[PDB]
Amino acid sequence: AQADKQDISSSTRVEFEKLYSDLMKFLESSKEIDPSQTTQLAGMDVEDALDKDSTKEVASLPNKSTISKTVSSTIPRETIPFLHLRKKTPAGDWKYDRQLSSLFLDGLEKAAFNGVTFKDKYVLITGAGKGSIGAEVLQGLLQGGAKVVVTTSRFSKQVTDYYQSIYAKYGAKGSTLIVVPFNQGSKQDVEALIEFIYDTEKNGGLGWDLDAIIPFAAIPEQGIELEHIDSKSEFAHRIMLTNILRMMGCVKKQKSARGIETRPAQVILPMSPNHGTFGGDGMYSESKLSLETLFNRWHSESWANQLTVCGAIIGWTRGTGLMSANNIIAEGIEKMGVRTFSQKEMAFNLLGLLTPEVVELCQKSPVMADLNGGLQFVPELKEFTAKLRKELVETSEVRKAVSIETALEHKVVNGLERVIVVTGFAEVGPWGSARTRWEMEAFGEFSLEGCVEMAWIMGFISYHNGNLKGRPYTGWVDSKTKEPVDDKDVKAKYETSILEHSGIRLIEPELFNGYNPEKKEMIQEVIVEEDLEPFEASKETAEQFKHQHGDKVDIFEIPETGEYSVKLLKGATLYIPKALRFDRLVAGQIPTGWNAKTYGISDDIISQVDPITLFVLVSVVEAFIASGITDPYEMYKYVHVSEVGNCSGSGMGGVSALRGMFKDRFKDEPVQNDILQESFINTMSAWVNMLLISSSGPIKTPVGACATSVESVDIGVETILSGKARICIVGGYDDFQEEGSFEFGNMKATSNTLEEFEHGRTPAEMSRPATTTRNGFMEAQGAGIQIIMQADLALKMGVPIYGIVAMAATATDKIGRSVPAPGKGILTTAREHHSSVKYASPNKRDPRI
Amino acid sequence: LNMKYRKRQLVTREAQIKDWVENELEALKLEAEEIPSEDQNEFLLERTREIHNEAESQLRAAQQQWGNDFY
Repeated sequence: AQADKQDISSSTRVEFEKLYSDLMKFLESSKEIDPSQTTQLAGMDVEDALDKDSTKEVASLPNKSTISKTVSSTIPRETIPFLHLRKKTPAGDWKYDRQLSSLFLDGLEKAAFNGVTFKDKYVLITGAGKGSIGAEVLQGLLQGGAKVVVTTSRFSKQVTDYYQSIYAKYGAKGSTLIVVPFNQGSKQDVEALIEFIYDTEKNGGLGWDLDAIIPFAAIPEQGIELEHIDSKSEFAHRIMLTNILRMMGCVKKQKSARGIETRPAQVILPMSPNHGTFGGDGMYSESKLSLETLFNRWHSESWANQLTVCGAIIGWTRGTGLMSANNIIAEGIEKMGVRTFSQKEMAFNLLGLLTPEVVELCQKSPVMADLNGGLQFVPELKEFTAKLRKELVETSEVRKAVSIETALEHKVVNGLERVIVVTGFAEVGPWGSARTRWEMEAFGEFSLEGCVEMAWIMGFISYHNGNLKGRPYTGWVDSKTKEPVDDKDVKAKYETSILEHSGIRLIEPELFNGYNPEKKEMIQEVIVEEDLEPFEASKETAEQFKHQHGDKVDIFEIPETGEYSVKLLKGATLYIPKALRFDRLVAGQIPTGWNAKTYGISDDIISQVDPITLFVLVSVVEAFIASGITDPYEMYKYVHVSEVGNCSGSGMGGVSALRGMFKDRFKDEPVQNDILQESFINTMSAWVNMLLISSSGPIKTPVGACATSVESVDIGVETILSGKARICIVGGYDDFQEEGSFEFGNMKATSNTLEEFEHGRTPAEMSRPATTTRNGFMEAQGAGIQIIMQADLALKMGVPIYGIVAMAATATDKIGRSVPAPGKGILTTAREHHSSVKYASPNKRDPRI
Repeated sequence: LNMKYRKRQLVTREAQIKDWVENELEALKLEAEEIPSEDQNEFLLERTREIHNEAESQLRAAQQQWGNDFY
């Protein structure tokens, strides 16, 4: 609806787009159309206080890429085309047989305007991603509709998201995207690689046919003349030619195993016209010349109906991240002998070398093609290449030399009432306050005023450094790292990279070393007994001997009276100790945290209440400043009978010392007797009652576990739907314990590493919903609280307010033979019940809704 | 009915409960004095400030439904 000015124009383009969508709806598999205003080269020798500029002009006579064919068409001087398609000259080399070359020109002319699809081409890539050519070769093949799979030399989180952007950015209607790490060298692996890409789905997967191939190489190998045939450059000389030669044969050997041999496969080969031509190259040149044996080899060696060779001479392209010497001149080359192509989108032409009307011609014959933009028409490339820079590097320098001596010369001479709202909310999750993670759901960055909140927690800063008495004189900043690095540690420009990742990469896995209380998880203390017959006579301290005597009866271990001492010891064949055993646990390391929990909180309550109860205790104050209402005594100035109050705290665990009561008691570790009050599930709210705001009104406390803390809202909102109570407070926390895991995953739910390691290492990931790699969700320690008010006292002297209450659970109405069974219609189908007796017209009980 | 209706909120109740505010004023207006004039304001401040509660009880009771319990 038109109230926003943009919205009308938005609506204008919408129907414009919608029609463009509707017209092309269910059409072909889109384009290859890289409609970006292609530039050229922009070198600019700055006169004054700067040197060489960079690049990216705008290119005169271009704009649309339609022109970019035509510009690349009629090349300069004695030329056929800038990029040509030659032929093996029936006696000689690669003469520009313009006959067949016309079609490639035409196919390029067929591009831009007409969309260029590539649906169902079955392609595979060796070369890199973000660095160079293949990403362009990737991208158009996505919008070509092609079924594509890709390798990578590296393997990281940094590359995994990288392609994950692109399939969400360029993957068309029918394209398929799957990645895999792959070392090009160490040639044994490609047999497993060629396995997996022709394997049936009852094997590793990907039942494809692989009908095009691009093997783009690596390893720059710079600055080496002839007499050095040295190390891994030699190994690099293998991986430019040997393995890729050993690649394409077993493709056919896999293909002719099935015998689908009247459907061939493309191979496009990166050729180089400049061999014996550049400088400190080493093995790179004559390795590139090795590819040309295939032209004779494609005839007369029985694989021609399977492999479709069409090489690519391409070179001298900017867009330098790697492999591109001279990110500098690009312009005198297009001036002295004006010949073209110092650009970045040569691969656009290479996409045209994977289309029909061409590959069918490649089914006829291999295609040598001088795609290189007339660069061979330069006599003496290399020294003239040096000659351009050596003039340019001095003139930049000598002007940069002019101003400094000018500056050297210059410097010297001078001197209602039942609908209820939420009012203060606060959770302590894995990260910091709820205000911290609300940025962390928004961004990855921590918003420096918010980032120091992450440093106020975890004990990282040392705020309240004395308003007086800083570093030797006065002056003060909220300090950090108690007394090495107290130097002024500011909430402005500082705290970046000095409180970062070491301060950030502690809250995600390895779960700790030594927190709960130790819980190594690399070794789990699992214990076995034994009953051999050595006999020892150790030493004791008295009154242990009687429970020694009571446990194993007098036919074993007659103790003795150990005269002038306490007693004496072991007798017979002992039937004990349950010593220990080094055992390995697989499942672990989902959560972590906070590394410090003592805010301004009263000590010696942390001797007693301890384990999980700190987290709720800080939380409710954290919700009260989220309410903006400290001093909870000052609620009763809205004078009541004070009969309203307490929360409905919940959680399955909290065991945390019951393991002390069960494992450590009966193994005698000194734990307080008063732990039985702290065993139960409501005693959290009791210190929310007693050593906090202290009305003795309503308390409910359900369990709701494995999906908990939503339920206490509903029973809490029932209490204010009832007149039995006004203002209330919610349930909350889960918690994590060492007996929790392993007895987690034995029920086979939560997660399991190693198959989380071994699939994609990525320990910060750990959560893959709905892109079909789920392993359960996760587990966290967690603590969370929301408070709610009567909407009227919430109005009258405003708390303030957040939002709107929504739902109502708990009518299960189901039985089976399973626990747990997920939420099917067992829940939330009585929600939106809506029995549908015959209405055909709209307008507590309500059989309609 | 699920649209934010308010019409039947205003028509049946919010007129009928507004019918006997003046007619509930009339319900006192048969006992106008009748031996008040010594107990007039006790006859005023007891009945009038308790029939306001009945209207107020009927106010939220009508507004039980029509939105707060529309379903």
